[PDB]
Amino acid sequence: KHELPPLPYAYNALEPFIDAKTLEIHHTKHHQSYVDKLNAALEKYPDLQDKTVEELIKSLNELPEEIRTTVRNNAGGHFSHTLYWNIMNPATQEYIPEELGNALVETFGSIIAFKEQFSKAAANIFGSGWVWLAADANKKLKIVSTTGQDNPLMTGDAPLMGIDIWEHAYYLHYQNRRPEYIENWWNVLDWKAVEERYNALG
Amino acid sequence: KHELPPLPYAYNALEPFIDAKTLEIHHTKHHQSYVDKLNAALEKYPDLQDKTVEELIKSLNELPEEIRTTVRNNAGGHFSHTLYWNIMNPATQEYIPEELGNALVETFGSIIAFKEQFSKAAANIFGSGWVWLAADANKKLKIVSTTGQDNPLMTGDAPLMGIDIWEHAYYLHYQNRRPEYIENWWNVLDWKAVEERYNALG
Ligand SMILES: [Mn+2]
Ligand SMILES: [Mn+2]
Repeated sequence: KHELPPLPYAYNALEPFIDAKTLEIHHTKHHQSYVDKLNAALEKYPDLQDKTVEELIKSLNELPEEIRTTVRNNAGGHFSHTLYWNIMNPATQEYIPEELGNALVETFGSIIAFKEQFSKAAANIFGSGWVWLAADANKKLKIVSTTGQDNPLMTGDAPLMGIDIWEHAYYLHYQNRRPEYIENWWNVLDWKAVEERYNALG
Repeated sequence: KHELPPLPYAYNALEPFIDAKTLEIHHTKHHQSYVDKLNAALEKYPDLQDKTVEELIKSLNELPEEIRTTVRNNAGGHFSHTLYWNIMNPATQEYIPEELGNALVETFGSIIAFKEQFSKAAANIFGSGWVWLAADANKKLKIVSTTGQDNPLMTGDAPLMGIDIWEHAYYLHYQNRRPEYIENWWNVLDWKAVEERYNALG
């Protein structure tokens, strides 16, 4: 009963920053698999089908042991990819909303300093994982590195943006040149969507 | 002082099972990086510069905390890739030497049962990792799954063979179709090399 949403844009809409073939496989193979695996697990325990993926992630320890790992990885995967697609947009004029821009400046010193810290954390991921910008219960911002499809919901924070550092996110166009992928990704980040998330925390 | 070993074969020698471009990048970029990073980690510790990769892995808990993780990952990476190249060869008629064949049959029931259990473990890796055939001190065999560049040396076992399940190992030719890469990899496995290692355990 969870469904894979259509992308908010065509599979070739993030060219040349992300290649169409990748965006299509990433969505229709990798993300689809997380949804299908999550659904298979939840079909065994159908009262969980009524939970949001966020509720599942935040209550892993309460789920049946049989499916706990499958749910961590696949709800985590579903959540994380959903956010990734929704914070990207066909390459658009740089405009960082005031509230978010000011908070980044206050926290990291400048926008450039934030981008540098974030880029460096992403370049330093070992194996498969993610780098996030997250806000804690009091809206303080941090950069978080995670493994697998783990995400900041698990540590009680609100993810605002994340970059996928799994090799499938970049290998077809960039191969081992992960820094090139990271640098290019900034061109499709939708600051307005990141701002919407931050703003909602009120 | 740690050096990248040459491949025992041409970059196109495992075609069509492993693509030349992959073998070239996998070796000259990924494996090279593990060597360069291990060397960089050891630069400040001339006493450690004399240790084998194997000695480093077997002693990680005794290494300086400053470098421990980097040594685990990069010594592990150097060890793991060295073994991977050396247990592959241009595809030839499958001949499994008697001693190893017999041990596989005694342990798993049949060669095909072993190949099934091994392939299943490889298909089930979440994120970046390896699957190994390993022997204990008594030449008892087991299949081991690891994360990152971890390897059976770390649990006091002798790795005989391992398949790289990091996405960089297969994404250019197979993309998300990891099972296709796994199935194909059997065609380039050098059972003579695996048997050499097993035989050495005496
Ligand atoms: Mn992904
Ligand atoms: Mn590798």
